[PDB]
Amino acid sequence: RPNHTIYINNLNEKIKKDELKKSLHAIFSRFGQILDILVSRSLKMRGQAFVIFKEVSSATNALRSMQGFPFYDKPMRIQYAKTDSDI
RNA sequence: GGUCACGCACAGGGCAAACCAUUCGAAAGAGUGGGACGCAAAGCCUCCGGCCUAAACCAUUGCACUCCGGUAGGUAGCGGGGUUACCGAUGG
Ligand SMILES: [Mg+2]
Repeated sequence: RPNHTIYINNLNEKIKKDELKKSLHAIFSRFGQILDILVSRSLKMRGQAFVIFKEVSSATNALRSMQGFPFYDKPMRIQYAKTDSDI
């Protein structure tokens, strides 16, 4: 079930792609080193985020420690990634 | 000569990329002035495709690692297509 990547859900879609990544990096980096943050604003990708960690353990902490956390007046919905491409 | 093509020139020369200044714009970008990388339609039109922007509105709770909702705006110097047009290689 666990994964290097965490699937953040229910995000404010009004945030600019640049700020969104930036803020997510500014909030999740305290859990572990981040490879890259995948954010896209297409109809299929809106309000969603993929945060890829070096270590699954750091992804595990980030999920458990910050599930529900209000972010741009909206509660984050963190769950594990189903499948993970890249490293 | 007219027309339909064509560009190896000729003559008048035309336009003006990047960058800078300034204006408008949420932005992409455009206007104007300076400036020239190039352009035989780099004149003009967003009909078809591509690409860029996403402030408002509409819709979307969506598992990606080609890239993508509508609506709107932009690019005609991204192609196609439409339309107009100067010169005329003893030119075809
Ligand atoms: Mg011609």
